[PDB]
Amino acid sequence: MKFNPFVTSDRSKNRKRHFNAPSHIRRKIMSSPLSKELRQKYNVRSMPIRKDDEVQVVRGHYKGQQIGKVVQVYRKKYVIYIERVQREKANGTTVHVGIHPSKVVITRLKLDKDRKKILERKAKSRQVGKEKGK
Amino acid sequence: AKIKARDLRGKKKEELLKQLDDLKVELSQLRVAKVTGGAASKLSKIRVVRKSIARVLTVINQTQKENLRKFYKGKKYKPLDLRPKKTRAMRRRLNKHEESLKTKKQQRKERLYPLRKYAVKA
Amino acid sequence: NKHQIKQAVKKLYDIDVAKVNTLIRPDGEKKAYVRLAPDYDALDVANKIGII
Amino acid sequence: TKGTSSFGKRRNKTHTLCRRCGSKAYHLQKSTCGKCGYPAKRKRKYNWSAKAKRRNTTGTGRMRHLKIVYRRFRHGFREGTTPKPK
Amino acid sequence: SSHKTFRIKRFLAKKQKQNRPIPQWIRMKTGNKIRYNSKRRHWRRTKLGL
RNA sequence: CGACUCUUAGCGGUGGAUCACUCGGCUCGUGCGUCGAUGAAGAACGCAGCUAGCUGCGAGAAUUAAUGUGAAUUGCAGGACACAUUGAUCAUCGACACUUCGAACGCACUUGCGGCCCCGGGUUCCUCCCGGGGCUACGCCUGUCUGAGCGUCGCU
RNA sequence: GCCUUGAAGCCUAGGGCGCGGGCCCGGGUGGAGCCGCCGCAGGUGCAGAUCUUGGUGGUAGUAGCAAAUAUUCAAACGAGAACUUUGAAGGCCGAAGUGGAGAAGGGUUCCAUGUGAACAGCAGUUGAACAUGGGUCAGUCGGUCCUGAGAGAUGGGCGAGCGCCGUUCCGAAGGGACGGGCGAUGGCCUCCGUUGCCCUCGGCCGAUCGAAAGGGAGUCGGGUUCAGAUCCCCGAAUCCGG
RNA sequence: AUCUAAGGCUAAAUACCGGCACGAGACCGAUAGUCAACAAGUACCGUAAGGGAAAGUUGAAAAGAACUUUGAAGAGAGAG
RNA sequence: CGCGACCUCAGAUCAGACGUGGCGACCCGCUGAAUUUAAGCAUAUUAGUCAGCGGAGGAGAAGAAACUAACCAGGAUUCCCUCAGUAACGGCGAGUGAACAGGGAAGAGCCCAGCGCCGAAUCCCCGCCCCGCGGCGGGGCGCGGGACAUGUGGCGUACGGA
Ligand SMILES: [Mg+2]
Ligand SMILES: [Mg+2]
Ligand SMILES: [Mg+2]
Ligand SMILES: [Mg+2]
Ligand SMILES: [Mg+2]
Ligand SMILES: [Mg+2]
Ligand SMILES: [Mg+2]
Ligand SMILES: [Mg+2]
Ligand SMILES: [Mg+2]
Ligand SMILES: [Mg+2]
Ligand SMILES: [Mg+2]
Ligand SMILES: [Mg+2]
Ligand SMILES: [Mg+2]
Ligand SMILES: [Mg+2]
Ligand SMILES: [Mg+2]
Ligand SMILES: [Mg+2]
Ligand SMILES: [Mg+2]
Ligand SMILES: [Mg+2]
Ligand SMILES: [Mg+2]
Ligand SMILES: [Mg+2]
Ligand SMILES: [Mg+2]
Ligand SMILES: [Mg+2]
Ligand SMILES: [Mg+2]
Ligand SMILES: [Mg+2]
Ligand SMILES: [Mg+2]
Ligand SMILES: [Mg+2]
Ligand SMILES: [Mg+2]
Ligand SMILES: [Mg+2]
Ligand SMILES: [Mg+2]
Ligand SMILES: [Mg+2]
Ligand SMILES: [Mg+2]
Ligand SMILES: [Mg+2]
Ligand SMILES: [Mg+2]
Ligand SMILES: [Mg+2]
Ligand SMILES: [Zn+2]
Repeated sequence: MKFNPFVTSDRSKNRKRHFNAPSHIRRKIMSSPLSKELRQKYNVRSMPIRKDDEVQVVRGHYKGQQIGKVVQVYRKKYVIYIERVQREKANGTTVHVGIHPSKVVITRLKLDKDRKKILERKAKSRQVGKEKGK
Repeated sequence: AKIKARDLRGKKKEELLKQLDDLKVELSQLRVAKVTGGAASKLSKIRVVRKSIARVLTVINQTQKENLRKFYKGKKYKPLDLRPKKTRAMRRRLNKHEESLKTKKQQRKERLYPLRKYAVKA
Repeated sequence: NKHQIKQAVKKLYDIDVAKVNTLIRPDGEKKAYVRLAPDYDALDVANKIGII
Repeated sequence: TKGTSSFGKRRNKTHTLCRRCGSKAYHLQKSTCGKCGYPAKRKRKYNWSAKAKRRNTTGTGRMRHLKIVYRRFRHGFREGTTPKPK
Repeated sequence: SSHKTFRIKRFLAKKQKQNRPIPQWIRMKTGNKIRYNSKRRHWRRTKLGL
């Protein structure tokens, strides 16, 4: 249950903030989980997604274990574009198909300076969380 | 192609003005191309050049202002573009020293008869 | 006005000028017709500007 | 003769655009607006029309100076400084 | 009226530019509802405020 | 057998009711309680590669710098961005800049007329012409400067 | 408790109940929520109110498309011609015109190319419609200047007060200038203006506004555009100021 | 019996249909509720003061009907 | 026949400050009605109310008795409950209409002038040195200007007191 009186718990206000958020927030909302292996090694559960991450699809028509990469992150509509998932149009031209990132599993990352930094803060937060709860 | 203010802070008046001119020249040229028919590549630069100019002109006025206020510092009278800028009302108040002035009679009373710390039932 | 205009072209395109005439279009944009001294040719100068 | 034909002599304008108000009321012979009272310093504003007030108020156009005053109060009208460099 | 003034001439000019049709690339954006202008004006009908 | 008129049902039309949804209102309460001559409120005109409106902004004009974040914006284009020179886009907001009217302030509302000092062509002040910059409102307070009076006296 | 193995709502020559208010089943459509019991509460049940808002009928393929003498033959473009265009013939306006130019007002309606949805109360290959582009050039043409009937600030007066009266009326009302003297002034301080005075003459008599037909110096001919000319080009002049 | 005018200053307990931020509801649910759920004090009427609207919903995703054929085209039969 | 003065009085693009206008829900001061009720109407009521003109703050105003009372007496102002639909007003008709005392929220008191003493013992502006500078202050030296005796500062205001 909730106890704090300075935030909302109201249907209309959640939706309004969601459908009118700026981009530096849509990044977090457009987060996606990891696989079991990566969780174990890094001791983390979720990262925001990027443009050369390797991913699977879990739910829908295009689920299966075929693995692909990310191509384009159309935040304005809360979707992403994978390389092989695509359909033919009337003319005989292939085009991509958007899918929400909650429905995908990341298998390989795209690391760099900032993204290593980000993982470490998540690790230490959970670490003291376990050691102090326990 | 790139212009960064971080590079330009240390340079001088005249070099910046020379660099300023080359930009405006390039701007007049591109507008000619725009009208006679031009090309996509040369139209997607008109935005770039406009912003580059604003950088330069911005740097000039920042350092220019910041030598003047250093010059007038420590003086009774100074221009109005350098005085503090708040509400009119806040400019028609008392100076934080004129607030804490008291007559001798008020002072003397406070010395002899102040509030003393106490308690009861004990 | 006409004096400003005259000096500007002399300072830009490195040229000399007899006279000018002005009007204001219905779009609100002002326009000039500038005649050069006979020493100078306009087809010449127009290509330096890069215009035909 | 007081109808259709008397509406053919209309070629002589009475009102014209104000210089403070934007609207079209500046009486030429008499030199007053009729919605702003221009040549007077004080604005025509009567309290027997709520609607007539709420079309021109402090909250109607741009507010290109108050908009920042509200942003500056929220921190204490600070000035003369910068955040930490990098 | 052939003896205009400068204020009048700016005023008309804006209204003239402000009476053109709509671009077609606007019809394809995400959250577009706009089908046509419906703020246009035709000299022989719907005179001006002036 | 025919047309035509009437009744009922099935199907197709016209027109937009009911039903289900909702980035809107109304009502109550909590906290704070801030405009401007250092030029407000409001008005006008303008600014996008492709742009009319709404929105945002002011000739540095769909935004500059500076911090926080950390790989996009997107209807089409074209290019940039190397994210271990560092730094795309977003948000914030402490520096800089902020057209014409308007209490509106050189005199007047046609954008018409001027006056003073300074720089640069006008030559090398010497005066006419051009550009450019700074001043040029009403009332009022303290003090300075020059002044008026068969006002009250003193003095030679 | 019911439910994507199908909720609400809607239709129904179907089966049935209750004196009635009303309800339960069956079939079709449709696509996401809904009901029964005990208590609570209310913006709670329509045939009307020359009711309010929206929509649809008979009337009715009706009344009508009649003020101002008038059309015809052929050819061309074109899917396509009573109405466009070219030619020819017959006719009207009849110089106080159905002609050629302008003020007030309108404001891109102007000019070319293309189109034939809509509009042009029939039609249209046309359009003052729709779309895309282009177009207004001045020392001498007008404004700007002057004042007119008149409007309107200052001083003054009055008024609870925003303010009102009034325009020479209860005002130290012009910074107006000038010949002379005085020291200075930068230019070769010659000649000057000058910031400064001592002198020196000073009336005016009321700020300001007010007419694109009143008053107000001076430009004419020829040629040139899809569209502009006393403005552009050619050629001959002239006013003002220094 | 009770006060000492014709001079002056002062916080707290109180008010708040405009403003800046926040939360909540036995409320209305597109002819209702703000006139204004949408480019609304907009379009538009008026010489001016002023008056002042109508207008919500494709679908999970445009995958928004390629190609054939009749017709001047609009509209159609097929296919998807 | 120039200077000191004020009866006094004007001027300056003189040096340095200031005021004007806008919003206006709550606040302060003036001005100020008619529908309507009375089953008619003229006093009354509607109403010190709408409209109107001014002036502000984050609250404003009021405010530390020229009081209430008649008690074995309380003791600034402001809000709440109650006193009270009362005492009183009134074509005594329709209609209007408070205060004290009691119980609570909160709670804080103080300056001048005039009498009277102190070598005006007092204030502003320019100049120079040093700290501090973005709510322009402090300390020191100028036979540097000025306001003030037609009255500046210290002691002291009825709590009765000094
Ligand atoms: Mg004292
Ligand atoms: Mg001209
Ligand atoms: Mg008409
Ligand atoms: Mg519907
Ligand atoms: Mg659904
Ligand atoms: Mg209800
Ligand atoms: Mg009812
Ligand atoms: Mg009915
Ligand atoms: Mg009935
Ligand atoms: Mg007939
Ligand atoms: Mg006829
Ligand atoms: Mg003609
Ligand atoms: Mg004619
Ligand atoms: Mg005309
Ligand atoms: Mg027709
Ligand atoms: Mg035509
Ligand atoms: Mg005049
Ligand atoms: Mg004339
Ligand atoms: Mg008192
Ligand atoms: Mg007080
Ligand atoms: Mg609706
Ligand atoms: Mg509905
Ligand atoms: Mg509505
Ligand atoms: Mg005021
Ligand atoms: Mg009566
Ligand atoms: Mg009656
Ligand atoms: Mg009566
Ligand atoms: Mg009364
Ligand atoms: Mg009132
Ligand atoms: Mg007070
Ligand atoms: Mg009782
Ligand atoms: Mg009463
Ligand atoms: Mg009491
Ligand atoms: Mg208590
Ligand atoms: Zn006006």
